[PDB]
Amino acid sequence: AKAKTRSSRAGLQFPVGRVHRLLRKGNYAERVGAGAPVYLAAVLEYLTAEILELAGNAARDNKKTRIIPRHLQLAVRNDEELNKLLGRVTIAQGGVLPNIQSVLLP
Amino acid sequence: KAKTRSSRAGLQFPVGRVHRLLRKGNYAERVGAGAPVYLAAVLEYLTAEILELAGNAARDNKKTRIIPRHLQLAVRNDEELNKLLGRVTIAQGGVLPNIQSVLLP
Amino acid sequence: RYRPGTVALREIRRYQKSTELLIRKLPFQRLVREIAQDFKTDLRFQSSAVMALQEASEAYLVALFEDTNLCAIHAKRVTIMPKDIQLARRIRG
Amino acid sequence: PHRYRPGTVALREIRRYQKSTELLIRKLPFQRLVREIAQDFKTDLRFQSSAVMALQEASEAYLVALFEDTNLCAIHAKRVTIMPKDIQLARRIRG
Amino acid sequence: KVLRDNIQGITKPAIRRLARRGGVKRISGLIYEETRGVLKVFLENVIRDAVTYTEHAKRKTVTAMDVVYALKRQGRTLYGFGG
Amino acid sequence: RHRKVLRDNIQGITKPAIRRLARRGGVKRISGLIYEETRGVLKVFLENVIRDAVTYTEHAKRKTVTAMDVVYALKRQGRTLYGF
Amino acid sequence: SYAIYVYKVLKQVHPDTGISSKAMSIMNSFVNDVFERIAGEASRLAHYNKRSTITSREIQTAVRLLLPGELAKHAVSEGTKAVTKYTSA
Amino acid sequence: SYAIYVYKVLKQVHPDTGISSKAMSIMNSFVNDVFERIAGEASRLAHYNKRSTITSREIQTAVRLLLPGELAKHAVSEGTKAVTKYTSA
DNA sequence: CTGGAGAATCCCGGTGCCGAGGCCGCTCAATTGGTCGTAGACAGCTCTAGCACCGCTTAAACGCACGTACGCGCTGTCCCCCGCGTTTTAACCGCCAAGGGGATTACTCCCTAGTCTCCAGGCACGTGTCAGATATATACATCCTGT
DNA sequence: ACAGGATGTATATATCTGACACGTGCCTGGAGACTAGGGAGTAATCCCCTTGGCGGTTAAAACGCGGGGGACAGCGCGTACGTGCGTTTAAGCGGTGCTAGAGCTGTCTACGACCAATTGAGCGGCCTCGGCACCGGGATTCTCCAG
Repeated sequence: AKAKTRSSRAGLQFPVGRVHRLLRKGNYAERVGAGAPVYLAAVLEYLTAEILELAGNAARDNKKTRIIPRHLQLAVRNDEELNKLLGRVTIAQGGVLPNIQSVLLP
Repeated sequence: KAKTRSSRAGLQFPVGRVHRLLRKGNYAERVGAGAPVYLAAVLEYLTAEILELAGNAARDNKKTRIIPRHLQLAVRNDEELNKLLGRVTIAQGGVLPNIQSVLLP
Repeated sequence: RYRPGTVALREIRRYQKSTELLIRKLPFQRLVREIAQDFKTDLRFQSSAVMALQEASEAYLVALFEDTNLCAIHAKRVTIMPKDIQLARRIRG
Repeated sequence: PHRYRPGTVALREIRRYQKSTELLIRKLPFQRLVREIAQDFKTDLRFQSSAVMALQEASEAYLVALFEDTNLCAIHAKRVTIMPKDIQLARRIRG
Repeated sequence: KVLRDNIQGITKPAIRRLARRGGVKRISGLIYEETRGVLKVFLENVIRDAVTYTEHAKRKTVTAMDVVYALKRQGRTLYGFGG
Repeated sequence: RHRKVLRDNIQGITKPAIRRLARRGGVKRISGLIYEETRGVLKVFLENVIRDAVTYTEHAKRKTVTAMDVVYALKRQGRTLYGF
Repeated sequence: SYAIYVYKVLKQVHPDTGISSKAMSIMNSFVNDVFERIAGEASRLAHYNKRSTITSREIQTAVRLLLPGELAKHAVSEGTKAVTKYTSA
Repeated sequence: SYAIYVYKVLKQVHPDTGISSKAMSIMNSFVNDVFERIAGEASRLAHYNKRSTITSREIQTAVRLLLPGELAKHAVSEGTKAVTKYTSA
């Protein structure tokens, strides 16, 4: 019989299988509820889509088509909720947002 | 006649309890045999470290019964353990008598 | 009767020397229930839960103001300001 | 001679080096510092250059962020030249 | 019953005494309101998270252990109420 | 005979390099004690993290520290880095 | 890695845009890191309330604990909608 | 709680000394807390090193990560003796 | 404090490379379809403790009156680091060259989960007693007020 | 600044209570011993890339020659918070009243682990070219010595 991918059931491209597998192999609980991989992968994909869209736009802001770490930095750190989510991680080859205090400006 | 794994290893702390939490704590597929013994040894050693200093704290306040205050003093007075456990909060413990030098007259 | 400054230093000594909670249980409990109102109907509370909230609350203030005090004393003053608390909020996140 | 004004070279490096992202410590001496300190732990250790490049990335980035908080402390202390004790405060609060 | 003015339950004398336990020497008038605002938001975060735990557990009663778990969520473990 | 026999490599982190790093960090004016103090603090931090990395290495019984070792070491103090 | 998936979503959002290798590695580390975080919080959620299965309940509660505001709410909207679709599909 | 074990060890360190229940609870969360730190880090140690077994080697590494210096060395001492007597019993 | 002159980078125009993106085999990770034991929602009922109620004192919070004591700006001092080019080396860059040791397969041990049983250590839970709460009066420590 | 009075706080002493310590009833969590399956170390191999060597150019460090600028102290003004005691409130004290709902026990259903078999999407390597580094030069941008 023919089969359609479980990711396609939600109309998603991210791997329900890989995320599900890593959850099972990650030693978190005895059993994994059916809504955990689809729901979790959906939320992670959603947040991922936000970051990717912002990085794409920011990369286009220099008339360049290839996304570089610098725009990952600029894109992520200007969103308060993601910046709060990602406050202790540093992006390699990205640098830091321009932030010069008012008293430091000429 | 059976005998506890702690006493057979010459320990006071329950090898069975720590081993049980490790088995049912979802940390690894399998846990080595020396892991509970070693961990219980670490716990008993740390417990001796805190109970000695705490005992001294009880001695300074002329008491024989430990209260939370002695634990707060016991942990926060051992620089390595204090630094290691600086972000821990003890209910009814207070803080160390510690006044910054400039605040003193 | 004491001149300005003595009683504050005494409070430093006694309350850093003692360990009891300084907030009245019932008003604090009402604050917990009132803020709690907005999420689920027919919520019930343990008194000891309110006690743990008072413990955490007061100790968190004490330690946070110690760090705040380190910032103020670091900034060569003897009176803490909101800005120090703001710095604490940023550094802690 | 031609001379830039005091403070300009700083900000020019601020905007430039915020636009760029390359490592500023000398590669080989820093890598040999890593190897040298590492000598005392295991015999015949060899180090990947690019792994040390990643080490410099996290190290320099770490210093960068730590200096940012130090700078906010100095400005918070109403000054513009950071001093060692400000970093010491930062390390104390961090742990 | 509608509860009101519970922001005054964290009284100013309590704030002063805690500040003495916290080592504060001089206390501005802006400190008290700054304390109610910042402390209020913080406590809203911790208690809010505890309520989220309660809503998950399908329970109507918040236990002390729930508060302990809430504190651990923010890396601020409290000793002396179980666990 | 250009051997590099273990001496003063902490001085490789130089004054204008510290100044330029600080410029990328946004620092505007720099005292003289900051340079050597920075060398010392950086040394301490790297000793701690890299020391833990070496502990991973000796459990792996290897002589080459890989990038993942650095990743796990930085995570152990909660300073995960993206891109390795 | 997550490479081709970043490629799929990337072409769904910006069909003419590419991405550097290092940025792809960063995204790979990001997904794995945040993944371990969220799964860890779901595990301790299972610990707290004595559950041994991480279901939609745990994931939803984990998101609501970890994600602030609009991201969390709409994440529940998209996720919940998707699960409904999964009950359909 | 660890009432009887902190009691037995406490009687080994100070036979004429008692303890209040609340402080014993502090010890219960204290031991369980440090315990959770050690078990979690040991889990990361085994998995990150592509191992599915946490032994005293992994625990040893964990002790070296969490306990600073001489405290860790005396942990090696106590673990060494303890494991020794156990392997002879 | 605005401004023309000069330098750096961007931008506009011109050149080529290689890594990025597209192609091409190659598995293996994701899917279905079952089966088996069990996690947990639910049904029914309860009894700890949660809600809800009563009344005076004063603990505790609050208000009024008073004095003192705090941040912070300005001006000034000075020292020390910024700014820049030049000299210099081995960093950098380009290239030649070995084999350490990382990574793999190939074997096999040996290591730990898992179960059932068993029972005494340990749990819950009562009860007396002495540590401590309380009482009460006081020397000592500390601030202050005059000296 | 100098010291004793005066009050707080710890201290001396003495008594009374309840929480702490200890006892009993009871069981269940930990240990033995054995099975059973399978994780990880070990041996020896192959070969990537680090190391080890040379060599050219110069990036970049170190040094020398100005001089601007920022931490820091004093000082003086002015403002505002603590202390005190008395008032006022409602929590505290303590005492009341009955069962909600939290916790338990008994249902019954449903699901995820797992295995085996399937298979097409994804993986690694291998091309192929135009985005972008490079290049050079003008426009823009950014900075700087002068009215």
